[PDB]
Amino acid sequence: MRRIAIVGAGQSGLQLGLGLLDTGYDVTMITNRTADEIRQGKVMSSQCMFHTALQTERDLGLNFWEEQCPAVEGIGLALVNPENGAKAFEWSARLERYAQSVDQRVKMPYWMEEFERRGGQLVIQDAGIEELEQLANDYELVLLAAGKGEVVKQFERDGARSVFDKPQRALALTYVKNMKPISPYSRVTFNIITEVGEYFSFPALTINGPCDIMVFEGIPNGPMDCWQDVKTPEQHLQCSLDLLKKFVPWEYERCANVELTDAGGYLAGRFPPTVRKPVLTLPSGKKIFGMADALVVNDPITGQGSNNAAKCSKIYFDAILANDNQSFSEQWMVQTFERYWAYAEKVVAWTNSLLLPPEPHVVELLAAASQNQSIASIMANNFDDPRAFAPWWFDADQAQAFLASKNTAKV
Ligand SMILES: Cc1cc2nc3c(=O)[nH]c(=O)nc-3n(C[C@H](O)[C@H](O)[C@H](O)COP(=O)(O)OP(=O)(O)OC[C@H]3O[C@@H](n4cnc5c(N)ncnc54)[C@H](O)[C@@H]3O)c2cc1C
Repeated sequence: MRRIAIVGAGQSGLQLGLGLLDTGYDVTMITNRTADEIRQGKVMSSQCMFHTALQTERDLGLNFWEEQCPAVEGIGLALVNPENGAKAFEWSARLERYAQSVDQRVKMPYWMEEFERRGGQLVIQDAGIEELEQLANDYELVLLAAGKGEVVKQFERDGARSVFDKPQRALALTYVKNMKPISPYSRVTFNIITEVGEYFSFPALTINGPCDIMVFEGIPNGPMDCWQDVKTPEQHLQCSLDLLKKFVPWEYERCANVELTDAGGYLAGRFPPTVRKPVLTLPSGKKIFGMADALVVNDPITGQGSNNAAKCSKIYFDAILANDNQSFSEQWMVQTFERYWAYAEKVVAWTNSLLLPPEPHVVELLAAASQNQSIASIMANNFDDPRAFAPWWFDADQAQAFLASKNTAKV
């Protein structure tokens, strides 16, 4: 086997490193935060991973919290008019196989300790250009999986693949205890508030047990872009509740007794969606290979970043083993990233489309699910593989042919 270095101890980097270790490769992992620092820090994601991604962890024996984590059993969607609070339509459908959200503050520190137990070499360091030169001399392949850390900006922006150059949503997360559950099955409670933003919630597992995550995505400078003024945890929770009272009262009804899970259970921020070129050439001329968010970053849940990172780790693992004792040349890196892009391209197109006003046929497609449960089930289960939204999500004639087929079948 081979000697691999990975920079960044996140979803894709640890999944790939752990599977490589179990298959006899030597892996060194450089990362800027210790496992205890991650445990003691702020939340970093709402990390809802769907069945196929969860299964990539299960196959590696890395689903350590499946027994402890509440299941996310379906998808709900409502389109809301902020003026009158009226729902243009609403629907929900079970997922065929459940999703789970295990707080990265739980998963990554345990995975990091598991990495060291499996014989991995863990180095705590802030990798800059000079650090990457050292790894490039010492290892056969250096993977940069640093997520949104700005060493990632050293990869060239792909202007042909990046539709946006500025943040499309103001993000906020709130982890709470005591939210009322939804009978008879849990679901992601997607609320599209027209020209305002999106709210959704789902159960999850965090550092002190099961909880629910509130996710706000505000169109910038709009009514939901109010987090720049929030600082204290109490102001954050109060802003979360005030937004639900104003725009989503049925979700607010679930929140009479909520409290933050812990002092780090909240986050606010924003970042542009971006696609980058996969190979970084160092001043020495040695090559660094990007992976997951370092190269393809999107906006939460529909951006699917944890799901993408898990699936990306499996594609890179398969490509590494398939390369045997050949060099990890720039050609092999580009070919491997294009295998990932062959998956992610359509996922990116789908999530990008939801950041903008919906095409009239997409409103028609989403609205049809409220009258045809078989369409709602297709929509919900396509979260497990958003490639299946193509072609009808993107082509109005394909959309009408899809609807014409579903409703003639309904008879
Ligand atoms: C608010 C928010 C909500 C989200 N909700 C969801 C969701 O619901 N479902 C879903 O599927 N995805 C979601 N995502 C996306 C998902 O969390 C990320 O896309 C995913 O974690 C990316 O995995 P990764 O391996 O690429 O990098 P990461 O998991 O982010 O980890 C990168 C690692 O690199 C380290 N690092 C950074 N810089 C350096 C450096 N210079 N040197 C060494 N190490 C460094 C970091 O400390 C970290 O350990 C969300 C993201 C955000 C911001």
